[PDB]
Amino acid sequence: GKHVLVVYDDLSKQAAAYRELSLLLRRPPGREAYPGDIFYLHSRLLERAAKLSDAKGGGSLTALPFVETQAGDISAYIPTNVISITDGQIFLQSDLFFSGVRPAINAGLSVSRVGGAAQIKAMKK
Amino acid sequence: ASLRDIKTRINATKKTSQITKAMEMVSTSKLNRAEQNAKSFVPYMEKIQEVVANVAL
Amino acid sequence: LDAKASEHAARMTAMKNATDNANELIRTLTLSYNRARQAAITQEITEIVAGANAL
Repeated sequence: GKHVLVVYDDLSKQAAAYRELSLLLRRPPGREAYPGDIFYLHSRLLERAAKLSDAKGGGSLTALPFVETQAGDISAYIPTNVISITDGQIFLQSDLFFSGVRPAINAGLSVSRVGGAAQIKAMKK
Repeated sequence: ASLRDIKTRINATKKTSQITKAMEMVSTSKLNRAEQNAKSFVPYMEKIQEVVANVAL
Repeated sequence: LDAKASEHAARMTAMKNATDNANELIRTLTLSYNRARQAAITQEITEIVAGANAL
């Protein structure tokens, strides 16, 4: 019945370690040498965060996975895989970071499908 | 630089180029409209010019 | 009236040469993008070939 918040600091490093293990076990490689179940791994991990019904106790678990990109490329394999799973994404940019705009949330690109319901009435107004 | 950054730079420069071309067209129209007044005004200036050159001295 | 028409001519030529400069930069940048992408294409081909060979 409690409420829990979980932060995963680098799913990209997790995926790199899993790719290392798969290559050492000589499983067939996909794109960027990643194995075929790399999306299955992360989906199985992330889907365990949930909001339980009042019959089950009313507890909840919320997750904040992290992904580190290179040169701002958000079309890469792991970034796309994680983007397609989560309810919403928050984009941070060094362009905004060094122009004085920190925290560097790019509100134009960031999305949240659970918006409105996750806000009090005054905040919505 | 990354392809993502190159795409943004190219798109922004397209948009600026479109703005500049549109404003070039608007300036051209205003120039073609102003030339008519510029050529029309001459008779009135020349009348006063000849009359004053004759009488004022 | 002469000054107004001069303003029109000046702005027209400024917009014209600005458009010319912008299109030159676009030519350069787009061609740069196109030289860059072939490296990614050959890299992914190399990766596929190596993955097929190593097995």
